[PDB]
Formats: sequence, structure tokens, C-alpha cells
Amino acid sequence: VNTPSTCCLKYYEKVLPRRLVVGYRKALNCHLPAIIFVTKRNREVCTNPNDDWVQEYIKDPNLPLLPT
Amino acid sequence: VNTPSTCCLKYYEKVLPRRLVVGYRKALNCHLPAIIFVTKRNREVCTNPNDDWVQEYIKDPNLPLLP
Ligand code: NA
Repeated sequence: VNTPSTCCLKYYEKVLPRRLVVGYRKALNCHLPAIIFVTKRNREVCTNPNDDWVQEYIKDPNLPLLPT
Repeated sequence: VNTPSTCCLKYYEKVLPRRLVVGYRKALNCHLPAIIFVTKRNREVCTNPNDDWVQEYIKDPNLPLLP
């Protein structure tokens, strides 16, 4: 659309501890496709959708998809 | 900064009525640099920073930058 999107410009280079993550948002339609993890520290973290740990957290039955 | 940004993926293709817009945001460090207009209904519209009308609108002291 002509409406702005939430998009990532860089990927996080480390693994977020699972215990710190409370949800995720999809930002896959951007120039750099990303998954954004929402944390207990009230931070939003851009990550590589293709990385193994990211796909593990996405598949976690207790982690909700949140809107952007 | 691994924090998300607000970015535009395409530009609106018409000229917005000035009466409709109430502020603007800058999204120039994106793959497609844009000026985002905010409407009185709090909708956001992506536009080309280089269009003459866009620059004239944002130069208006009564149309503020909203970060
Ligand atoms: Na202005």
C-alpha cells in the first residue's frame, strides 16, 4: 500500500535468550525481510528470518504473533 | 541499531489535498526514501521527497515535523 511499513535495516548478530522474548511481528515485505522479536525489556529486535533459532522461536507453541 | 524503522515501499501516486494533512514524518534512511504525511484522521501517506508539492507542503510553518 501507500501506507508506511515497519521495516528492519539490519539483523541482530546474536541469539536472544528465549526467556526474554514475549512475542514476534512479521516484517517480511520490506527490502530486508525480518522477524521482529518483542522482549520483556520492552525492546523490538530485528532478526534474520532464515536463521535456525529464529525459526525455532516462531514455531514455539507459546509465543504469539503480534501485529506491526 | 537493530531496532525496526518506519519505511515506505511505494509512493502515493496523486497530490494530497493540503487541507487533509496535519503533519509529516521523515523516512529518508530507507531503501525507498520518503516523506510520510499524517492526515487529520491519523492516516499515513508515503510520498516522494523530491516532488515539488511535497517540499512546498512541508516548508509550511503550520505543517510540523512529527518524528
Ligand atoms: Na513545516
